[PDB]
Amino acid sequence: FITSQSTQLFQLLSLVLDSIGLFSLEGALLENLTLYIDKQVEIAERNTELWNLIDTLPTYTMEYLDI
Amino acid sequence: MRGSEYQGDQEHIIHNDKVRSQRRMRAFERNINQFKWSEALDNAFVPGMAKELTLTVLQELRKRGKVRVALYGRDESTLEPLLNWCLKGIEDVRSASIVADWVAVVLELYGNTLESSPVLQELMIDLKTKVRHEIHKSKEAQRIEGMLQLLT
Amino acid sequence: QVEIANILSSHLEANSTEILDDLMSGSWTEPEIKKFILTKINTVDHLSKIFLTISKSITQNPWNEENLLPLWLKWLLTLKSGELNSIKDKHTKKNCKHLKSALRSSEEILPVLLGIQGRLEMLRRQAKLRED
Amino acid sequence: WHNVILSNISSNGKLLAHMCKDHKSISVVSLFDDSVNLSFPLGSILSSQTQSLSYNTRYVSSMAIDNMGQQLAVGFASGVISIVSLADLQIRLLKWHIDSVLSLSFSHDGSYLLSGGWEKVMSLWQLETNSQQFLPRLNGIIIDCQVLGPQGNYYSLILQMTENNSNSDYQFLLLNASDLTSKLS
Amino acid sequence: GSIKFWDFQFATLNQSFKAHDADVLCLTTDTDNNYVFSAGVDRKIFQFSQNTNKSQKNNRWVNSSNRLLHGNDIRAICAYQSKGADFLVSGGVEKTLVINSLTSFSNGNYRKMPTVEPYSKNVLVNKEQ
Amino acid sequence: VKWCLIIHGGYLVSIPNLMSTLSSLHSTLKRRSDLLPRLLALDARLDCTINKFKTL
Amino acid sequence: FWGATWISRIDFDVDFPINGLTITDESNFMNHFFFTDKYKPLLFVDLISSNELAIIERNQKAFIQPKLVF
Amino acid sequence: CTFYTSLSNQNQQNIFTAGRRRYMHSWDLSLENLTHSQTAKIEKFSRLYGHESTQRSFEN
RNA sequence: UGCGAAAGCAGUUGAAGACAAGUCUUGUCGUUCGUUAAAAUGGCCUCG
Repeated sequence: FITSQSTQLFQLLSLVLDSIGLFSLEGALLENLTLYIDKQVEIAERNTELWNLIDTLPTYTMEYLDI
Repeated sequence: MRGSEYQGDQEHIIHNDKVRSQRRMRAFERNINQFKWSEALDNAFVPGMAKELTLTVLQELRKRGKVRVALYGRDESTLEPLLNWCLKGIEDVRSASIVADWVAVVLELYGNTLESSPVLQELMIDLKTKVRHEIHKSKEAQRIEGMLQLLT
Repeated sequence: QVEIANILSSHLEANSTEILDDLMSGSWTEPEIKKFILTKINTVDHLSKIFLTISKSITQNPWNEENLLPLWLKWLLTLKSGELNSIKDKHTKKNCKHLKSALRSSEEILPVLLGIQGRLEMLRRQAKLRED
Repeated sequence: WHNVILSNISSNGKLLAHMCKDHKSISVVSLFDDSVNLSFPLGSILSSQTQSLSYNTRYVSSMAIDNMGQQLAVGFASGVISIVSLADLQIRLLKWHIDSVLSLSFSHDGSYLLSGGWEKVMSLWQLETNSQQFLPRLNGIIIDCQVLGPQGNYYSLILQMTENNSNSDYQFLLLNASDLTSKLS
Repeated sequence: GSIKFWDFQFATLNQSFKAHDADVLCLTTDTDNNYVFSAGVDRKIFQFSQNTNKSQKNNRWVNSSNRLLHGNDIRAICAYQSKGADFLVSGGVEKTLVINSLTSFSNGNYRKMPTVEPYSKNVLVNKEQ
Repeated sequence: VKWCLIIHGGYLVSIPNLMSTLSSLHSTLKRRSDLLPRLLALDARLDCTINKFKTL
Repeated sequence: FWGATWISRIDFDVDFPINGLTITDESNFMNHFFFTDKYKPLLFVDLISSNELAIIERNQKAFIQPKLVF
Repeated sequence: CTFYTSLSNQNQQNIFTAGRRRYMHSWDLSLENLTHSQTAKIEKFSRLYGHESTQRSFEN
């Protein structure tokens, strides 16, 4: 469902993976989850950069005189 | 001077009001006590200066509210000693948070002078590469932290 | 590129709703975004309209995979921060608050993702060692 | 007197100095006799640069009158003290305080001026040589200063402890003039 | 940095003021000896006033005021008064004159003369070539 | 540390206690992560000013 | 016309609309319009050609008296 | 060292003592301090109010 | 300014009166009604 506030869902996902354990997880699905999160991490890093940004004489010169 | 060692053992009243002198202060402590904010910062970055003691003077000035005040009357010549230490202190965990504060202020105060100073630019370039390196370490440490939680 | 800049330039004058579609056009490149901002955004009003459009879009869906709209926002802030804060429009300040609120969440979301990402890597590496 | 803004009485209790809006004017009056009766606008006392600068420079926060009535000290929100010679309205500037000066008091002979403010430091200005002696690190900001005794044996200070915003916390400190040690707090 | 006043008949010190932070290079006084003006390396001009009648009777000077008008050392200072003039002219390493008023030194206005006034020209321009 | 966990993950699971014996490790890893929110804040301000003169 | 700190031009065919620190001068010495103060201080001013005007301008350790800043 | 009695207030009694030091001691002998008191009321004078340069010792 | 957790979520600034400056236009307030609502060169003792 996930691969198809959000961190309160993701933190719930992180709890699940710990509940599932290392044995039960399957490689083929693990690749989809690995690819999906890497997309999410890239986005979160992008938004964090945006969030901080919002928080953040010559010796000779020629000029024209105005008469 | 044959009575200099009497100590008054036979007398009715013995009055002692002498006070020992305070232990010798360093240069940076004397500057802070005398409200020399800019000079206290200079004493921080001097050759053969203990890194922990350099961190105290930077923390004292922040606590006193004197971080911009210590950085006004400065140019590229006298800014490099601070940026050199920041280049090394960003790596340390204890000084990482302090370096972020000081580096944030100097950029906000010396944006224009940086454009006209080529040396100040490369100091920031290598600073940006190192701070980027620190980000990877901290991101890495989170992953091992997630790993460690899974085991337990 | 030049035509899309001209279409975008005309629409900004015309107050067209199609400004958002122009900003998403796939012809935009990272250097070209700089050139348009530096050379064509000479009026505060044009700067306000672009920021209002981009900010509204990102606020609705900060998790869009399309990196282009964020790239516009990044360089608009980087190059025109002085003029952007100079804008006194009350709605512009309100839109800034809404945008900051959406992005502020994502920063809180990141540490959880790195923790999950670390566990999966161990799960992937452990399977590889078992295979070998 | 009408529209009194600020008022002070000499150490002897025989002279009254006050400021009114009749911008302002300072007047000094003898209380039991008619010997002293003078008045003059504050504008003459104020400096021209002070008229150019902000209102903190023109805002008097403290005032002291000598026993003889020859000298009058005016303290400003800028931290500058001005002693005025009443005979001819000649001005003399004493500038140490960085913030508002809160308390001024003359010595009985008039040769020393106690000053205090936000620094938590009591300054005795020696008026002969314009020098000054300090008593720093007091418990609070100095609200009031006095020299108490026929010979100036004691200094009675009022301290404020402005750290506590929820209340005004006054502490009364009686110091021994000889060694500046707290005789009674 | 000290200004001292000596009795001439007895050749004895009357008063001593530790006023300046560095050398006092020049002194001057008004026509009636009501004011004494000192200046020097620390870029300040100090006023010493004996204008009060009580001060004159007791023969006591008062360190009345000082002003920081110069960007560098004050090497020369002079005073002039007349029915129509009241000047305190100073200059030094800054290469420019500063003009004050003796009677109104503390409150009066002052003028900083330009460093170069080209009454006699040291440059010329040739239209041809 | 990363490789010890990956290779000996199975062994480490079957241990009566981990926090008390790996308290120094767990604490040490916490401090580095705490720098991450502020390091990004510094990086964003650096990246902004680095871009400004480099294009100028 | 030019001085140490100002430059001006006057047309002599047009009449103008009628509408402290120096000697008061009570005693005797003996016995169409352009004005700018943008250029100062001036060493010399003159024309190179009919439409070219040359303005020549002026481009030590001191005892330290600090300025308090809060 | 010396005794001192106030010329007006005969009841004011005091002893001043000094040596090759940058301070001076005063001992208030008035009332019953000389004999009956269990302790001595001693004050130290050590402040010259800007004239420390002209004064090196209180001995004389 | 209100609630709240520290994160934040909602909202707020007006009517006069007097004076100073320019020369009719602006500022200020040791003054009122209502609304939950920077900068006078000026740095901290002695007791060795």
